[PDB]
Amino acid sequence: GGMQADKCPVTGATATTARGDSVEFDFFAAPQAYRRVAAEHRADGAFHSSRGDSFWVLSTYEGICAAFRDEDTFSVSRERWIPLTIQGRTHNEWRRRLAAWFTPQRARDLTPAIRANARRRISAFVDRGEVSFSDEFARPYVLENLMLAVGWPLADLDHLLAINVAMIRSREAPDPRQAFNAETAFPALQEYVRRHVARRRAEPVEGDLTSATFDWEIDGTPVSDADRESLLTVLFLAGVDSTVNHMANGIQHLAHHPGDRHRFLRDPEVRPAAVEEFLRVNSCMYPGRLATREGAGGVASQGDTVLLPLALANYDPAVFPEPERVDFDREQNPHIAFGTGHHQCLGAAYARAQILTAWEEWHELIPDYRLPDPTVEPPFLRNVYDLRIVW
Ligand code: HEC
Repeated sequence: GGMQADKCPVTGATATTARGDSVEFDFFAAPQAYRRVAAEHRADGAFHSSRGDSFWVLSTYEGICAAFRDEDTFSVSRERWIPLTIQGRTHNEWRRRLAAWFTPQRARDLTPAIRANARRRISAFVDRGEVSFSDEFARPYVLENLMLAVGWPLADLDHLLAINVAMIRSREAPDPRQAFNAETAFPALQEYVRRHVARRRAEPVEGDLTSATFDWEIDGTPVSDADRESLLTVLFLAGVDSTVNHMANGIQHLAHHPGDRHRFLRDPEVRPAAVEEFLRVNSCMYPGRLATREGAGGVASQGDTVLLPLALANYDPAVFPEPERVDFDREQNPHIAFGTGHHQCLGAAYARAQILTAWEEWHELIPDYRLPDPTVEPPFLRNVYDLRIVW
């Protein structure tokens, strides 16, 4: 019968296959769970989940970066979302058209507005001594900033906020008093986007992103309404929650760790580096890719789904020594909280400006604050949560 199946017949070379059984791993898990499962099961840079359709999970910084940077091997095809699912020359064309609206210089141009927004909002609840940080401050703050950058009329903020919240709460028990719910939130967004395209088509506006797309060409022809609506939908879906939840996880840490709060308070020059360290620490996205050939990443088969969890890349101890430590003075922080390769976040400079500015204005008006029940170990904030801060 068989012997030494470990060894290639005839030549006898030892198989270099990744060493592990599949696990029944749920991709909808928290970063701490990704890291625990990875620690127990990763073999040669990956582990495999048999759950559902099944998928590979890469587990090293080097491997995850390499996959992000090799679109031919790790495809973004899924279903058409501009620009997330576009590749190659056409994707670069979309990014070229979009670039001017999201440059570092434009983020700086918008920072006085962002700052006025934060200061206005925080000043309005400083007398209360408490706030639900994300529901009442961070989410409408971030959405207001997004609407300013993309050109959605600010009179529509309450509407778009209600859609956003209905999406976040889509797995909660239904609330029959709500005008938007799990089933209607996305169609409501699509209808809003269609109305917005019609508004700007009837009356184009200088410096308005939607109005500019009417003159855009891609692949040598005018942009279609379908692609225009897709793009606007993606900007809404992409441009709020990750920023909000990075803001909330960072402020929750400072509320619980007086030494780090005092550093942030007394040392303005460290604040940009602190934002980058929190971006590393609180990363939780797991972008997926489709393996286009056998042996992708050395483990995947053609047609396999491969996840690239930032919670693993940004905690790789070969790159980030003592990775669980929040260290504002961390000497080497090449984190990929915004991804890497061609699809690297369009909004990274804007998100950085929003987070830093909000925390700056927060500490000007609320220098000292805490969590209300300090007998609870503060959880990682994601999905539906309520971050109460008191002062
Ligand atoms: C101003 C809008 C905007 C904001 C704000 C924003 N994003 Fe993005 N992000 C995008 C868009 C649009 C893309 C898709 C880019 C592409 O596919 O070429 C993207 C892509 C990404 C990707 C790459 C996904 C992949 O499949 O490769 C990551 C990671 C990411 N964003 C993380 C973040 C994080 C973390 C934050 C907040 C700290 C954030 N983004 C804030 C618009 C935004």
